[PDB]
Amino acid sequence: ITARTAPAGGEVRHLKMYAEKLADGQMGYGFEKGKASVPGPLIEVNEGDTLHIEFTNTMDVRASLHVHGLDYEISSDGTAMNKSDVEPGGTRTYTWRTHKPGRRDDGTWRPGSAGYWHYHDHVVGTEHGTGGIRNGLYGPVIVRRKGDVLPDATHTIVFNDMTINNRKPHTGPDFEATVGDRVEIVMITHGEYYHTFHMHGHRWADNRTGILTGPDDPSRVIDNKITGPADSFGFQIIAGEGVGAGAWMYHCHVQSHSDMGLVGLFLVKKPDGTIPGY
Amino acid sequence: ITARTAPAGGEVRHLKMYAEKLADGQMGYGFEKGKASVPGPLIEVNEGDTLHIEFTNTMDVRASLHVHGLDYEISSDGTAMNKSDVEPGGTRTYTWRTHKPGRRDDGTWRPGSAGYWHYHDHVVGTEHGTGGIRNGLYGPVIVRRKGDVLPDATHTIVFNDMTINNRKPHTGPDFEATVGDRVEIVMITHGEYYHTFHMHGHRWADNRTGILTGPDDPSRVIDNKITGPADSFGFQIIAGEGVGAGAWMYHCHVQSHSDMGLVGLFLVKKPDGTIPGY
Amino acid sequence: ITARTAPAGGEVRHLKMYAEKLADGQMGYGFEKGKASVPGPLIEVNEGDTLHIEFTNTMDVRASLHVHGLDYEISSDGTAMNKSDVEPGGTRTYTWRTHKPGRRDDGTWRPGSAGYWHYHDHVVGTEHGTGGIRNGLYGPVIVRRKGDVLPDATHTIVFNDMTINNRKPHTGPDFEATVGDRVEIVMITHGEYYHTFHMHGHRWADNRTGILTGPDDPSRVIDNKITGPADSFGFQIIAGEGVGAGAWMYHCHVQSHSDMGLVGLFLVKKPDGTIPGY
Ligand SMILES: [Cu+2]
Ligand SMILES: [Cu+2]
Ligand SMILES: [Cu+2]
Ligand SMILES: [Cu+2]
Ligand SMILES: [Cu+2]
Ligand SMILES: [Cu+2]
Ligand SMILES: [Cu+2]
Ligand SMILES: [Cu+2]
Ligand SMILES: [Cu+2]
Ligand SMILES: [Cu+2]
Ligand SMILES: [Cu+2]
Ligand SMILES: [Cu+2]
Ligand SMILES: [O-]
Ligand SMILES: [O-]
Ligand SMILES: [O-]
Repeated sequence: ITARTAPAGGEVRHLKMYAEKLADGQMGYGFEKGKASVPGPLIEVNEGDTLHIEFTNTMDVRASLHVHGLDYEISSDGTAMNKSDVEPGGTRTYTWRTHKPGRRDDGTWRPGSAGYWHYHDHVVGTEHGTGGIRNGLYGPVIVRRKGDVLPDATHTIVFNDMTINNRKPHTGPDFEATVGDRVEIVMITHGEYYHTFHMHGHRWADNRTGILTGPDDPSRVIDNKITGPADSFGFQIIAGEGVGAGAWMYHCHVQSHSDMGLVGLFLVKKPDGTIPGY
Repeated sequence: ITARTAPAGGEVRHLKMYAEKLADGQMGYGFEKGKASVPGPLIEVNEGDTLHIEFTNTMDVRASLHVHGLDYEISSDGTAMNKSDVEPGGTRTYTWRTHKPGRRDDGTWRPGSAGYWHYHDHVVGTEHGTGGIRNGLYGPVIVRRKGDVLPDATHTIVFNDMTINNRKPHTGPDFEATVGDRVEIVMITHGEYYHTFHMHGHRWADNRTGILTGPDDPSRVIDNKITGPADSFGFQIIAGEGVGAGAWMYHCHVQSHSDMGLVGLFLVKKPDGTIPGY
Repeated sequence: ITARTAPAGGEVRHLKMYAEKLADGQMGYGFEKGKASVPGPLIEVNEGDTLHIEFTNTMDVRASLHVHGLDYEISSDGTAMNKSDVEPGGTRTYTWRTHKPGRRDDGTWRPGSAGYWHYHDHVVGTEHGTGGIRNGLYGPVIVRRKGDVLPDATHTIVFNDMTINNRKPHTGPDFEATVGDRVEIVMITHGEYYHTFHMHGHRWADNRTGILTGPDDPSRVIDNKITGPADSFGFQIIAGEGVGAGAWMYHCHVQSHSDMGLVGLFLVKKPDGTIPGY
């Protein structure tokens, strides 16, 4: 492999995070006060890393941080039941741990933490974060395994109820790339409804990484994946591989969803920066 | 492997089953008159076993037994069309067969019967058992392959429309375990609606067993799975592995579903029987 | 393997297709004027083949051809945005390409085009073909990999909203086979709703081909699969394997869907042409 690959993990990382009410009434996570985003900032670690997150809730209501897939003690559950939420103006240190796969004492295989995961609130609105998730308190988490292929760029697409990344319908978001770029997509679904994520002119493997192991990987190759609330998957593609440059549509394939504007553009540019037709 | 493993099948097993109307208007299967349950009793066999079920319908309406995955002749279809239902007060002997995987005469690979399956009624209410399934006429079936890891306990979680195991919302059910227990979950969905099964602090493999074959198994590791009517899957987890004891929530992640009480507790106790915080 | 297997691809194939308004108001694809069908004709190629489709839109509204999975340039996108639709009475030549899997220059594995895909309209009614898909402008595409097992017959089952193959509910369609036949099913879903495809007495692998690679294939074996709009999968079964002849039901397992008539019959006949009971 002549491409960049993820190293071995084991580092102890520290992070500061805030929950902010936005001017339009939404709620977002951020690494800096005044720089929150919906979806929240991407967190990327390696198998074996430990992450300490000093989380500060700047809003006037209780908020929390809850993560999927990664190892965390009950004190970092992010739920009101386990007293793991954060009071208004408060600060709490969450700890997320990751581990590598390996054989157990009984001989069974313990799975690793690697995967395309996500984090979100769990106490805003209801005891399951229905209000916080609706307001935009969600973000992606990537846990890499040693040797995983590293992309050129990563984009996060969240189907939150009837929006993409809490945006107004018919407003994208759109992304750009050049023919040959290794583009990574993190695909998260939240809210009430099922969806189907579809991409024109591109396909991926329905497995952990979206890439086939090799000639023996039996995982199916798809361009349409059904998703429900709290589903998260990801993949890597070569922009324009075997199809060339163009304005390549991605959208939900539930007919009324795409009709109502749950559509975006994957703009794959020629080496001279042009998109065929435009 | 120093853990208990499933032996080779081939035994001819006999079983007696009843369909009972319950005092509250529900309908349940049972191995003994007056001891019906919703969900019905678990049936567990090994690949190659044959199961003869003497089924007695004690109710005042026609009922039947229909199974997924296992081998059965058209006489054991459990449908009115094939005259395989049971009249009120009647008794009928169903036969379920299982087989091991192997190579066919043409060289192709024939799949085995192993998996996490389920049984349910097919004639109460409608010709597809809509009334019987709603009333609680469903239960799990496990078919083990030789060498499959055996658990310490098995729990069945059924998303039947807007209930868990036909229970009133906000009433669980809850389960208990100790840190280190090998807990098996059988997850069945019935009715009208899609769902997403989610577990806090625990994850499994999205394959036949929920366990990874080894370092080569490309199956994805998840903690959130979308399900539809008649879907059935299962997995095994080590209670508290890498996360410790605590009141670990399992729930549907469709936001209104968890808000309306489709939540339960996986109580993982410390060696001294305590749950952190309680 | 003593069964028929797919050869190596690489041929350049030519095809003529029409879009026709039908007398009942539906819309169908066809290889001949006056011989359109819903679902449209099956297109079957091998990995490496190139397909040139001379498509003629005979209807009074704009129509197009859009394919999943296969390689196509932006000029064959089939969308109004990319000026790839066809005017009333017009003719346009689409090009679909396929490729074999292989190792990239960076050492990564490029997936092949093989799979169970489908084609449909993208501009009738809305800019996503909501009207054309509803009217019946959809059909299956099979891309075979060298060595793939060839079936005795292929049947296409499309869950288009609340219909099977745009048929009136309670009208099938039904299929026939003989015990031992190698039957292939192409299963496509379109429209607004999720479904679950279920088959009595038969099961398949949830992978690319529906067949297990061998003793090492970890893919799950199922008889119930959830599907959403634009999902496409397929499989092969031996008719009556381990279960014998009979009228074997296939249906959606969403309870109201089967109750409303989204049911069909897989009639597996004895060597003398009889179905047990009839
Ligand atoms: Cu939760
Ligand atoms: Cu959608
Ligand atoms: Cu498409
Ligand atoms: Cu969650
Ligand atoms: Cu049925
Ligand atoms: Cu639910
Ligand atoms: Cu969670
Ligand atoms: Cu069923
Ligand atoms: Cu499209
Ligand atoms: Cu359906
Ligand atoms: Cu069935
Ligand atoms: Cu499409
Ligand atoms: O959650
Ligand atoms: O069924
Ligand atoms: O599409």
